[PDB]
Amino acid sequence: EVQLQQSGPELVKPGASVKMSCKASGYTFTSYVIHWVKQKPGQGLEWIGYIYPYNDGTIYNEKFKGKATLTSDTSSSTVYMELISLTAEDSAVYWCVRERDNYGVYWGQGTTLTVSSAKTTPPSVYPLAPSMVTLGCLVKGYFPEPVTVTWNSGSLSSGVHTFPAVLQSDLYTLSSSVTVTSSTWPSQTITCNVAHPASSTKVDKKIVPE
Amino acid sequence: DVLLTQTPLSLPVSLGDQASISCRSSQSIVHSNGNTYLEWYLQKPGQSPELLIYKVSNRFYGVPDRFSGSGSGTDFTLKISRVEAEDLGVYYCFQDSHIPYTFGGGTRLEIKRADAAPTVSIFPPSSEQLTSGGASVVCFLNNFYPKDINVKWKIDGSERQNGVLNSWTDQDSKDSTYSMSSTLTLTKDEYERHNSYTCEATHKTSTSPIVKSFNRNE
Repeated sequence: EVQLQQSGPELVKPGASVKMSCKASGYTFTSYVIHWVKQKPGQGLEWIGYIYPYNDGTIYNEKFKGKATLTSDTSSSTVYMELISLTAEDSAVYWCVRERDNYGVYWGQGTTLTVSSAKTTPPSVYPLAPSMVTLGCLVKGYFPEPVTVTWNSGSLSSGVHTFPAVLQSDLYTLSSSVTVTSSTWPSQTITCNVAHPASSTKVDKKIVPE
Repeated sequence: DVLLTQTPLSLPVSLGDQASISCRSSQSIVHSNGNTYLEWYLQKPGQSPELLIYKVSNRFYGVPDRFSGSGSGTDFTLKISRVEAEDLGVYYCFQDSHIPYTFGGGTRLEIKRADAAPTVSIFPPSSEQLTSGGASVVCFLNNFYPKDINVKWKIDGSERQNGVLNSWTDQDSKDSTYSMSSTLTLTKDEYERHNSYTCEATHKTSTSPIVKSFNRNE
């Protein structure tokens, strides 16, 4: 099966450069073009350009010329996009996309770039404890986005509401709720797992009756 | 460049009904090989776009047959014969006939369904947060419909606006409801100066609220 694995999210300061990667597997690497797409809130989807790993030829959206450079390494089956002279306008989710064939379309999982002078702050994670009972997890005061919230390491997935973060005093805060049968809590454990990539921190917060 | 303009910007549609989205190109997008490379994608929240239709009218394999595309000249149309709850999200047209390749602005399909009252849950500050010197009161208002609902807080029975931040999920792909969180942030000092904390949910249609309360002293 064809897969494209992108590099993880990055916090980068204005004026720096960054190189994001897209590792391809499951097909002859040099035979298909890879495109990059920018997805910035309030600006929809924008096509950036593509590279053909067969001959390293590139075509760019004029908007990104002198900003984005695509490269290819055949030995590692990896395509890179480098952005220079970074500004807040470059903050976005970036997708790499392989030319489509019959057995599916092939998008990477996305890389979230945040261009900011603010330093990384890990979240403080607090348990929200009191038929179907609702439990929660308050994920307070972190920077940058994103954070990854799950419950019972992802095996508890139905009845979950993880809300969009809101910015408050230059830090993000979100909460997550889970609804489970009383016959399973507290007799069985319920834990929210909060993973913040920029700080490489993961917290497991067990929800315990007050 | 080829500009792609989508109509409407948002499309509310009853479950089981039909839907139609249009996309107009600012110039011709017949590629020099005779084909018209206009595609339709559906993007669900957090996911990558999924291809639905390619070269105007060809359903991609794996795509449900309730989706179809048509058009000619500069007006292209996506039709959904019977909308299902899983079909909500943002639809985009996309052309790769001419460089630079371009996307439409997106059309958000919103499912219409029956009214649903929120399941409301209130949470006092955790001991952990109080030990750190902070005090957030969290109120979940989950799985309600329609999306417009207001939250008001009361401290000791008096309305409280200072320190309230609200957040809404995208429409749920299983039951077509919305959910919302409302977080009241106070200093621990102010939190310990008062006793009763009330989260109150009102629809814009009705004047009858749903309330959840707790008393710090208990």
